[PDB]
Amino acid sequence: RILLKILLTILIIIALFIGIMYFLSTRDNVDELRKIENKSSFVSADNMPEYVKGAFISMEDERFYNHHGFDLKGTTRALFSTQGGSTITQQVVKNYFYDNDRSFTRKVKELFVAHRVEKQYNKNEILSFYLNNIYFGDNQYTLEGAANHYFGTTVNKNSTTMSHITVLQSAILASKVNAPSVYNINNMSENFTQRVSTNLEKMKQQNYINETQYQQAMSQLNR
Ligand SMILES: [Mg+2]
Repeated sequence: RILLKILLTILIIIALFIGIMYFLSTRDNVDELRKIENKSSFVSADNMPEYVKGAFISMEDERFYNHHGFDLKGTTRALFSTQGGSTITQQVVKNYFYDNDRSFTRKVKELFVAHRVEKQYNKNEILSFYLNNIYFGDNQYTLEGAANHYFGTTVNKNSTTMSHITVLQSAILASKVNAPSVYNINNMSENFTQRVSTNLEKMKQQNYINETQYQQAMSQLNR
């Protein structure tokens, strides 16, 4: 009975470690996320055109609405298995709280917190937290701030005061979020335009846009 007393002491130390991690993640109070809706330029996802929401979903988390914070498939491909690996929920937790570090223990507590926001918030609210708290360069942390700043367009579908964000622009912004900081929307390199091209194929292949919109976007991309 030697191999069971060691398999046990190990199985418990991990469960003990995992238990502590929970308490560390607690909290980390997800109620805090509502503070994002106070931003001067906050626009909720439900008030954005569908291709805009889809520029981000197809690029970052194509099964966004299906999961409960953790995407197994996307996280296996992501496990250094030759567009991952964090779900939009995980990125929301990372951006709001762990604005600083990226350690293994932070990655485990990040999982606990993510589960908690999925529990507390609906998918639309979570998508709104995401789009309103990511870095798009030039000190822009909101999609609308970004859209205004780079293009002078808006992402509020209801808006009538400002021109509407194009398919290309939605794809530039979505591509920028996890692009290397070197990618500069003010002066796009070939690697950047290649990246958005991919974002566009995905939008088309997932039917957030049709062939026509896509071709028009690609065309605009190449001037
Ligand atoms: Mg994941």
